[PDB]
Amino acid sequence: KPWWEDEWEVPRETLKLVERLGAGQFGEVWMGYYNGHTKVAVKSLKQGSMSPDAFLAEANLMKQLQHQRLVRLYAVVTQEPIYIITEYMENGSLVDFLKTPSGIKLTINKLLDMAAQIAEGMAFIEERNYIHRDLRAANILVSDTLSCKIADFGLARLIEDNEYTAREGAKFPIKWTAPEAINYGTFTIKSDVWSFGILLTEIVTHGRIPYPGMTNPEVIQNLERGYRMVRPDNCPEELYQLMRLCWKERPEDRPTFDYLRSVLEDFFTAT
Ligand SMILES: CCN(CC)CCOc1ccc(Nc2ncc3c(n2)N(C)C(=O)N(c2c(Cl)cccc2Cl)C3)cc1
Repeated sequence: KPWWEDEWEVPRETLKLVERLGAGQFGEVWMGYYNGHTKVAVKSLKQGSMSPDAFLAEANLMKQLQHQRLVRLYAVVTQEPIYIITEYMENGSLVDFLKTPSGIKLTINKLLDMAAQIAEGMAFIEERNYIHRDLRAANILVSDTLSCKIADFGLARLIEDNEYTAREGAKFPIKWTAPEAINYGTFTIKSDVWSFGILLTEIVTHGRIPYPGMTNPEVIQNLERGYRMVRPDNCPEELYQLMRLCWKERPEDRPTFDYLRSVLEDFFTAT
């Protein structure tokens, strides 16, 4: 749909970039203001850094997937520099936030709450026949009321039937990624479940990197032995066992995200 005909296209002058939140090979992310009063996040493409088509593919994706638990697309400036404008999450990244004085004082009760919120947002994605493919604490954003939303859909995909096969030449975080997606390049919603498992250790340890003390090769090597990650410290055994359902060897044995949400909400309302 043409920009002059697009409902998401906005005049670059409606925007006011105020503070850089981060800069990368491909552009920057800013906090700014839309039409004066509304705080937004803005992500701009570095001309040259990559394809405008590739950059925008993410925003187009977010036109379809909308939900209180997913970060909301606001608008695009589809002329250079190109902008993607989203709602602004005040506490930023979950992984950063958990290391703060505030997140550090977070009770296990609240942490299980946050985890049920992330599972819930993944449930919506699940039923819409999407996979995320990059699920980990870094890609979860925290609002000023301490609620959680899934972000970053650059790698997300619709699944025509069953699964997605990656190309010969794509890499993924080895520690968050399900074996089958490492070995055969095959992704399903069920390997997002694996990642949600690593994400939970990432939560209960207030941000610590999964598989402490281990290199990627060691991790791969131990998983093939049937070993899974060692119980994180101060991890309720109820919770540790849930992570283990996520790390089932056969993909189809791993639970649904709606199941996960149910269980986590039982844990939460229990404590
Ligand atoms: C270095 C110091 N540090 C503070 C300690 C600064 C960082 O702290 C913050 C604070 C608040 C935010 N808030 C924030 N809200 C929404 C989005 C976002 N950040 N980022 C980084 C995106 O890439 N977005 C996004 C996405 Cl995921 C896709 C497409 C477009 C956008 Cl804007 C959505 C982010 C970071």
